Amino acid sequence: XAXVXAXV
Amino acid sequence: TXPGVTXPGV
DNA sequence: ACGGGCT
DNA sequence: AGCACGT
Ligand SMILES: *C(=O)c1cnc2ccccc2n1
Ligand SMILES: *C(=O)c1cnc2ccccc2n1
Ligand SMILES: [Co+2]
Ligand SMILES: [Co+2]
Ligand SMILES: [Co+2]
Repeated sequence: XAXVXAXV
Repeated sequence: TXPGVTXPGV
């Protein structure tokens, strides 16, 4: 849910 | 980080 | 369920 | 070389 590197 | 030492993130 | 981004 | 995240 987070997008810190993927943002799923 | 930073840059340097993106972000995090981006 | 998913890996990004320059000094 | 340097960084952990949640819908
Ligand atoms: C987003 O909130 C979130 C939480 N857990 C995960 C586990 C694995 C892949 C993606 C995820 N995204
Ligand atoms: C983004 O590519 C990425 C990779 N690993 C992580 C670990 C913990 C929090 C966030 C992250 N983001
Ligand atoms: Co991973
Ligand atoms: Co990466
Ligand atoms: Co989690």
